[PDB]
Amino acid sequence: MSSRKSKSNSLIHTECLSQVQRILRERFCRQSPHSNLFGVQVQYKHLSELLKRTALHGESNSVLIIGPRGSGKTMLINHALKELMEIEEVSENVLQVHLNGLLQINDKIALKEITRQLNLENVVGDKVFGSFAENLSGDRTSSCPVIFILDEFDLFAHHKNQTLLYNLFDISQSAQTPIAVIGLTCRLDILELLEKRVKSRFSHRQIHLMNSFGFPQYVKIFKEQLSLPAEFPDKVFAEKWNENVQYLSEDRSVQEVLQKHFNISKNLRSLHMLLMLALNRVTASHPFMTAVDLMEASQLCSMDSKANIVHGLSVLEICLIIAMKHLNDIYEEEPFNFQMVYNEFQKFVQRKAHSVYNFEKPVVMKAFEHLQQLELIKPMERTSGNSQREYQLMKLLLDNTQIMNALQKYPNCPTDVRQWATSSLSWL
Amino acid sequence: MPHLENVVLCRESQVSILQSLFGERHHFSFPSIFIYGHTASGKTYVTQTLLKTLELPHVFVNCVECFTLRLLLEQILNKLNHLSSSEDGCSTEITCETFNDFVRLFKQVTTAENLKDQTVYIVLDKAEYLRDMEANLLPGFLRLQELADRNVTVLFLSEIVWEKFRPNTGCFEPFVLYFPDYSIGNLQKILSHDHPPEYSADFYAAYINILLGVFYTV
Repeated sequence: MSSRKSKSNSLIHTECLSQVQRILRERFCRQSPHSNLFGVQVQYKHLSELLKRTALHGESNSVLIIGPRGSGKTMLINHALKELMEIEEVSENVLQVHLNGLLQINDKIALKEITRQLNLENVVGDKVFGSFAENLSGDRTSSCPVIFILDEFDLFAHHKNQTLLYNLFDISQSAQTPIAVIGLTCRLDILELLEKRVKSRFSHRQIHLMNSFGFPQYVKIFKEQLSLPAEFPDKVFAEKWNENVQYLSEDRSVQEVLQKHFNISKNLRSLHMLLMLALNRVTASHPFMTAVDLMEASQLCSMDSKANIVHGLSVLEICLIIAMKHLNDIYEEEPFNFQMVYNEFQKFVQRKAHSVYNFEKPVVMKAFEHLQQLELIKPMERTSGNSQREYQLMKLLLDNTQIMNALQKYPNCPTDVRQWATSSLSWL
Repeated sequence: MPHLENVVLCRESQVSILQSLFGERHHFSFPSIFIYGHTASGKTYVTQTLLKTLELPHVFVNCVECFTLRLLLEQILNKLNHLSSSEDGCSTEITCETFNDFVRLFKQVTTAENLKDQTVYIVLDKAEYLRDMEANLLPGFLRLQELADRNVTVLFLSEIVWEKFRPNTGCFEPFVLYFPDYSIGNLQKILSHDHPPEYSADFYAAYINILLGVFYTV
């Protein structure tokens, strides 16, 4: 009696990792209640005192939340709305309209899609095309007040005098039921982005939800995302999970990766890719973690994407990008067409023995056209329609630094070609 | 197997990457996966074979065939109702043009037991002509996981690099995957695998090596 529990334990190890992938991936993009606050305890009390003034009473407030995107700004507004769910004597009388400014681009469409969330006078069908005129606005009604939620104040911010935001600012200042409005935006200053008729009619209340961490308190964020709650069927495997992270948190190679991404982008979204890529490597043969599965996942997402595209080329297009590099040193910032590159093509054929390396003529335009579909050249501002294979006045989209460092790593480099690229053309 | 690995013998480090992101049916992933390659044919031929092997719900649409946003969102639903349930939906068409109604009608289709807790793949062929239209359809697929709230993974098979379609107000930063280039030691073996039955293996592979050294520079 021994060949039963050992074989059954292997099946649990293959199924326990499946329950973690459906939580970590549903935590970065999708907002999960397991994620608590991150140094925003003082801002949590400010938004809590404003929401109770509308649900419990009838005082509507409109604030502006400025931060990153859907991974950082959605950690406080949605948490305050879910706090209203515990008290069932108000959650059943207050609905919620999920709006998004990224979808709406004009103003006529917004007057019809608003009825798709309330559904108090129509059906699956939408009523007459009439633009809404009476939007229902003694301060005590039984029509279930609904709070609207906006997002992305950038698309409709530059429409036509913003005729949509002025309606929401008048319902709370009307005479029937006050309706609040809480939105999300990434751009900092938003107040001055409106006209004077809307600027003088605002609450002028905004909070800058910007993280201000460093290095000691930054490690706690890396360990909090990997701290799964008490949901595993076996509590023995849950103790070794949190303990293994502590052994890797203090390491000469793990701490170097954390500080490299923190200086580039300290946003929480930039760290989401550093936690899910390492989970993909953990399959059915990785019982624990180490400092090897986390270093290879950070290099593939940080290599020079503008220097590795030249390795899968031949010699024709490789000699072309070096030809315009030599012309940039003698022509100090000025456009030039393609026919000038053909003048030096028949110049390198000299000082060489008679062999089979010489080409013809139509291969030159075919080798240069391959760079057109790669977007390596950019016109000054206009692409002539009647331009042929002589008038292009194109330039370059690279630099004089990565072109020289991409020569020793290129596979199979000829000896009579590399010397021509390093020199400044001193021979004929 | 006959067209997944025999076409390119240099994908040993990429099979374990795509299969790790798939997992099971109830497993999720990023709402957008940008994968750019070369020649616009190497990454396309491997996609038609890997998806037809594991038998997964997936479609194929193109942005070059249609120059309007009304026809792009229509062809996606035309290839979805045929595999949305176990039977056909009596061959019914969809009349829509509003971009806001696209996320509303897509949730009603993904309600059956076939697309309830399963991963849906959206392969966007030739994803380098989206900047000609409007600058609002780019972040629509990056935040589709939050709006639609469905297991939808949008794939990209474009020639342009990722750092060229950056909008004015920014968008979501996904995972940029780069397939390895055609190695010199592996390109010789893939060009000799499709040998005709009139010859053999060693006798046919000798006629390829004599042409590779003269056509590698051109």
